[PDB]
Amino acid sequence: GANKTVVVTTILESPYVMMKKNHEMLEGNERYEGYCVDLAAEIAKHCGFKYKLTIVGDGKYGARDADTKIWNGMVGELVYGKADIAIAPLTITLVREEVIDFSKPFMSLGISIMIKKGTPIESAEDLSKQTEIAYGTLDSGSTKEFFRRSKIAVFDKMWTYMRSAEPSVFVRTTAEGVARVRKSKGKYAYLLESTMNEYIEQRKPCDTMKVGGNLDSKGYGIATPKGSSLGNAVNLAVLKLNEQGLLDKLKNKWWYDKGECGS
Amino acid sequence: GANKTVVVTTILESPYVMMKKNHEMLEGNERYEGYCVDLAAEIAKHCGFKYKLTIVGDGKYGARDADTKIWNGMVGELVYGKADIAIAPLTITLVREEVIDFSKPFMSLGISIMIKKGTPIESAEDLSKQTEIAYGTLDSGSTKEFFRRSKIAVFDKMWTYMRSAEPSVFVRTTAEGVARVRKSKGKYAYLLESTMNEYIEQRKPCDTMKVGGNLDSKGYGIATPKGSSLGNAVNLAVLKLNEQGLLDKLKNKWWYDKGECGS
Ligand SMILES: N[C@@H](Cn1c2c(c(=O)[nH]c1=O)CNC2)C(=O)O
Ligand SMILES: N[C@@H](Cn1c2c(c(=O)[nH]c1=O)CNC2)C(=O)O
Ligand SMILES: [Cl-]
Ligand SMILES: [Cl-]
Ligand SMILES: [Cl-]
Ligand SMILES: [Cl-]
Ligand SMILES: [N+]
Ligand SMILES: [N+]
Repeated sequence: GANKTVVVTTILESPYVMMKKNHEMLEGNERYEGYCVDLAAEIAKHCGFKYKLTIVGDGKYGARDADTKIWNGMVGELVYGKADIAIAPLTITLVREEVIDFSKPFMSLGISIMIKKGTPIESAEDLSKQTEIAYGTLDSGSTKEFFRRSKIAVFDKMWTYMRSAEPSVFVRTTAEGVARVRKSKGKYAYLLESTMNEYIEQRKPCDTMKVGGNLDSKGYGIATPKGSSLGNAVNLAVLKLNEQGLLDKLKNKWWYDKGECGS
Repeated sequence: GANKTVVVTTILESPYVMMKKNHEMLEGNERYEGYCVDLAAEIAKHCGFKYKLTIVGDGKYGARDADTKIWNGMVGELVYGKADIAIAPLTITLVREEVIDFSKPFMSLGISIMIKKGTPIESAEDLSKQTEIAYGTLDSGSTKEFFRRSKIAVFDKMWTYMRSAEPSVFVRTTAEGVARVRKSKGKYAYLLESTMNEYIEQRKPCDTMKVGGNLDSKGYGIATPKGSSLGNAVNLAVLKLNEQGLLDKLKNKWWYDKGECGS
């Protein structure tokens, strides 16, 4: 059949996808800006397709309910055919790779610790040994799942702590986790992907810091339904953009070129 | 048909694959040790196959001759059906991904600079602006090809320098590049994968250093012939080993646990 416009699913998460300040004046894909907006355009240019950016209906990345076996989030949109491709800060994981296809990584990352400046914490082990400084994750997604599933002693101890800590240590959004770090006078540390930690460290009021080594070594990938023809071309496009240096330029653009916390 | 023993191709490169000191007493896969030997065993355990380790006949990673269109190295062994899987420090690249399949990365790496301690160089830009300190790469493989193909101004200038520098700045093996750094009194710097640089920095006589940021962000992958059934299972195995923390333990084992240059 004839070519059809490709339906892209993504999520509003700065600096990946944001509504432009003047979005009300605009229409279609032009309403949005960010790293993943630019990445989508570069992939589409290389692969020769037209596309429509859509925002995932349920605000989730992708997990399977143990009872109903239903997949939610952007992964679910692909599984059920509601989108053709997901272009987002979506972690490549085994359980997702069993049900959708991922490109090779377009970013590298790992779980990391965000502190308010001056907090006396340098590592996950430091957090795990104490309770005065509370710590947690998003309430959905791969960071939470890392702790829930870990059999590594330190991380399993951290999960047991997080499940039982009061008040709740989980947050609904990145913005909520960052604000909680900023408002808690050093008594909350936030476990989040290193990419996001690095971005926030260069945002005013310049009161957060990434500390410690990353806890793991993962990647974000572009996702397509299993067996999708688009998958081969998109994978090769990611590799080409990486090899040309364009992914490095794009991260610099959205993370550092307009950093707010000095040179 | 019945299951058959899987033919693995690999390459002798420390610390990935080495003949054991007592190899003459041993036979079969037990003759070898290293990171990729252990990785092969872990993948085979998870996927449930028996295998034979073989050493790539031509000593190469994988490139295509522009005239004959023939693929050499471990990639070629897969393309031509002489091996079933390659388990080695083999970089995921676009041109290889067009002809073979790669798992998701089992290691992350980028091109990096090795100096003799005390050499007044901190970056690729520093190298590119001068000629007193000579610099080069392996004479085959992805590091050389990065420079040959780069359209980035600094790296293209470095390639033009390397092609014309005298005496030749290229080396045949990692051991030769390391020895050249060690023997050249600061007048040779070696461009090599960060993984190898990190390994050598913890080897006696403890006279080399990794300097500067990495020039790129890549991965090593396990390779199979295009469309091979083994590919899906091996990809999921890599993801599982990563998610269990086993790849991190394996790098620590072969890089740092017996490092020779202190704690
Ligand atoms: N990439 C994850 C989702 N996610 C994200 C952040 C995080 O700190 N933790 C997390 O889990 C920050 N941006 C996305 C997934 O794919 O579930
Ligand atoms: N991974 C490369 C081969 N290679 C290697 C090293 C290097 O410094 N440069 C390079 O090119 C060190 N160990 C392998 C490929 O796949 O061609
Ligand atoms: Cl259409
Ligand atoms: Cl927004
Ligand atoms: Cl057999
Ligand atoms: Cl050896
Ligand atoms: N997949
Ligand atoms: N491939």
